[PDB]
Amino acid sequence: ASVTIVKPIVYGNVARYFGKKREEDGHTHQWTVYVKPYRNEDMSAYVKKIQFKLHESYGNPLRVVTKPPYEITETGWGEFEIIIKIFFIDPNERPVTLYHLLKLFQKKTVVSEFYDEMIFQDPTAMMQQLLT
Repeated sequence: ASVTIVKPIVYGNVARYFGKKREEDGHTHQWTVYVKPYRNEDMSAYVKKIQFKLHESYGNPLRVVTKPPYEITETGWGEFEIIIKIFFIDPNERPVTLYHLLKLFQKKTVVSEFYDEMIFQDPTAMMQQLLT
């Protein structure tokens, strides 16, 4: 590519352990799954929406966030892969797909966070402007 623009991100989840297993639904944790820029920037300048695909056991498993912060807070008992799909304002830009294993146990606070880079190769002039 003649122009390469790299936007570093971090993604993953935090989990907060209840005293013990909740009687009503057996949930043990509140958790937040998220994507955020690696350093201070407003991704919403160039991100259209971020989808979070949860386990089939959630009644509403496809969650969508269009305004920062790009995060979903839920309760649960299970650890499973969440698919994070980042769509851009430029329809010419392929979405970014991330995969994250939700982590609840290592203990009152658990953080599972990873680094990645969204790489834009020869974007349109309009997307290059939004990115820079």
